[PDB]
Amino acid sequence: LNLLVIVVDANPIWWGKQALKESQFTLSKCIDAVMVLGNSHLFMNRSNKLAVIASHIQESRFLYPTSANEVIVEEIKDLMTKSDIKGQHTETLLAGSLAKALCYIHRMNKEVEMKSRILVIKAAEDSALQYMNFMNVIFAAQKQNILIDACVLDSDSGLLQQACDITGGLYLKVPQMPSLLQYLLWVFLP
Amino acid sequence: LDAFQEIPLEERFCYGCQGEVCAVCQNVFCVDCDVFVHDSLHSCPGCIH
Ligand SMILES: [Zn+2]
Ligand SMILES: [Zn+2]
Repeated sequence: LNLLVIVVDANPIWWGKQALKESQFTLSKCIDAVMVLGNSHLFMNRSNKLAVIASHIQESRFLYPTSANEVIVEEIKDLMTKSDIKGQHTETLLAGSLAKALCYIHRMNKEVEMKSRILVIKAAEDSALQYMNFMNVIFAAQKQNILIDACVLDSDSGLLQQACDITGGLYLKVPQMPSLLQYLLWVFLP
Repeated sequence: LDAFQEIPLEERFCYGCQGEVCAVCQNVFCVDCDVFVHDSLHSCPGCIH
């Protein structure tokens, strides 16, 4: 049995700028690639479990849990049309989403051989204030022997490559965006 | 890390794992995550946000 928890950096600021910069790559393409990868993970073995959490500026919401694709679409739609963005709190909170993922892997681990794994796709500036928190969620991931992988699209994260180095995960800095899925399916499919 | 408080029926779906309470952020937590936040993670998910 394997576990795949995809953490997508749905930072509305960065994605909005990316749509304004008129690059071919928008948030919709990223979500479609994520859904394709998750479908492959679920198909490889009918033991596997899937989880997709969106990391927003305010909250971290489980997009999941094909019926799965439909529920993901509706969830992200609601999350992006019903929002409250305070000006002060504009960064993305990677640490909170990782914490939610960890506590989810807790119960799922309790259910049982579950080999857990978290994939993070980041795009925007990673906040430095969460140093006390983010480090915590790395070590909590280390003690549970959960791997943390990183597909970073644009901006570099010293924090996330730190976390990949600690947990024993993979850090991929993809250059051109239309070639993302190929990488996603290749190196990040358990 | 502070301890947490619980009452069964009044005002399920947890804030952490989203499966069916902090005195600071007022976030409903189930038993599993209530133990994991204290024993392992050493910080509350609602306190981070
Ligand atoms: Zn819970
Ligand atoms: Zn709290």
